[PDB]
Amino acid sequence: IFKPEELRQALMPTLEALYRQDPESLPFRQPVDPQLLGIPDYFDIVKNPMDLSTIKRKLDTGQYQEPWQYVDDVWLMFNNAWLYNRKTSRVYKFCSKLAEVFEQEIDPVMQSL
Repeated sequence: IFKPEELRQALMPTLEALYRQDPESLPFRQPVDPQLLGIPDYFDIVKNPMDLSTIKRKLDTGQYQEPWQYVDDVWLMFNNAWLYNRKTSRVYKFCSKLAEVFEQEIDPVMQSL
């Protein structure tokens, strides 16, 4: 069993590392709004949207009872972007950078937990 503030303190550095990627975090710091963007197909493909601001809010409000729930949401964000966007698009390339940063940092944190 995990205490909410302990889980947050262990995992927040991994989320901060994603936010600190400039420019690569910029498409991911806020939700995709398909109405603003004019892409009505987005929610036909992405059934469960996710972004850094939502992951941060969940981490800050005790919504992750186990560390794998946080890891699942990070990969959900990545997989949404890799499914919807062309491989050489800015969003896709930026997503791949964030995933590199995440994979290179998440192991020591998960094992310590």
